[PDB]
Amino acid sequence: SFVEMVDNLRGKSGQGYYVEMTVGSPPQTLNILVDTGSSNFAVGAAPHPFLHRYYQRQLSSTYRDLRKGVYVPYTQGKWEGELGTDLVSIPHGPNVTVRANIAAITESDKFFINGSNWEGILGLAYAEIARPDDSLEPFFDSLVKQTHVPNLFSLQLCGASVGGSMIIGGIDHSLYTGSLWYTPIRREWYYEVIIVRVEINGQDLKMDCKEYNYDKSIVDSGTTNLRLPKKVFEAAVKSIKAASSTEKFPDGFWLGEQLVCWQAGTTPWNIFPVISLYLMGEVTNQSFRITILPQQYLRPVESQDDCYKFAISQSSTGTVMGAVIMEGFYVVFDRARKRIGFAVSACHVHDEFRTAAVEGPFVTLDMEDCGYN
Ligand SMILES: CCCN(CCC)C(=O)c1cccc(C(=O)N[C@@H](Cc2ccccc2)[C@@H](N)C[C@@H](C)C(=O)Nc2ccc(F)cc2)c1
Repeated sequence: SFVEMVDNLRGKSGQGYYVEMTVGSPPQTLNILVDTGSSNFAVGAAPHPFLHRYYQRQLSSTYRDLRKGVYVPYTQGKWEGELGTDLVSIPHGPNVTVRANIAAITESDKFFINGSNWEGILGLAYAEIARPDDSLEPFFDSLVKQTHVPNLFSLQLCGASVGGSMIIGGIDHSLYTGSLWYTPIRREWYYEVIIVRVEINGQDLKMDCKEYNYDKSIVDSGTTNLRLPKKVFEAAVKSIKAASSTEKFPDGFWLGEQLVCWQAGTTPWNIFPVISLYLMGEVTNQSFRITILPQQYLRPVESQDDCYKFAISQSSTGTVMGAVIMEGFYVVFDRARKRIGFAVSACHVHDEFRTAAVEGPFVTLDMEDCGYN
């Protein structure tokens, strides 16, 4: 049942959302980070200063060695591991056990976060970008193949310790208000979408829409910030900087290096603009926009003063729709129908005068005009 899967995600702000999983026989409990931005299921398999527990292949009778080395470089951080198969379960997910590929992390650089409470990564994206090759079946692919669990999952990430829901095998209707708006998955590698228009405070950025997706645009639960290509970032910052001319900022603030503070509860939310990302619909006249408040891109950081970090950074590998974007919304990864749905989450940040929204329809440009090749 879907009720059993509600509130099954936990985490710490800016340290990722994780799900409880068991590996091996007898089952070993491990918290695993939910990452829609990669395709490898990997778990710490050796002692680490940041790990409280790890996967022990010697203690599992159902463990099978694949005798193959694997290495995955992320945008930030990387790990090395030995490949193998074992029985995997999700206690607060569907009541099933599956044989899946597991990368036993032996060494890593800047991957694990100190006190994050997670011990591994669940790559929910497609085989095309799995390491070392697309022949290594990702976990969700293994789950669908072995069971009757529908080829669909949905993420409801809630902001300010953080909680959330990963509904495996369908959609939970109590976790969203209004309508679900779907955007096509352009290619089955990352969860690649197409951004067709960007509006800041109702003003069009007036950029070639191919720039918004320069290289690509991806939906990534394993990235905190909203990330934009160099050119788009430059224009976006120029808009937010000009909208908030009343307050003075340090130079490092816009680069995610410095924090800005105000008096307790005297945060000037009003002068910070809303950002509208328009996502191409399955039909071009059925496109829609997701609007995010300053409360989403100005992340709270730990003095009675309220301090905030600018949670928009530039990218070299295209747009990344991180937690910042996802946190206000119920995001449905409809793999079966090659599309991603957006709806207003039940756990949204409540602004007095403004509201985060998924609104449509809109007429926009299509894949020919906005897609990069
Ligand atoms: C959420 C925790 C807080 N952090 C980490 C702490 C600063 C962030 O918000 C953060 C900030 C910047 C970058 C990344 C980042 O690289 N995240 C990784 C996931 C991950 C999660 C936790 C620890 C480190 C990495 C992906 N989600 C990124 C994708 C694009 C990618 O590399 N795919 C990819 C790469 C190779 C491949 F063969 C196929 C696919 C994450």
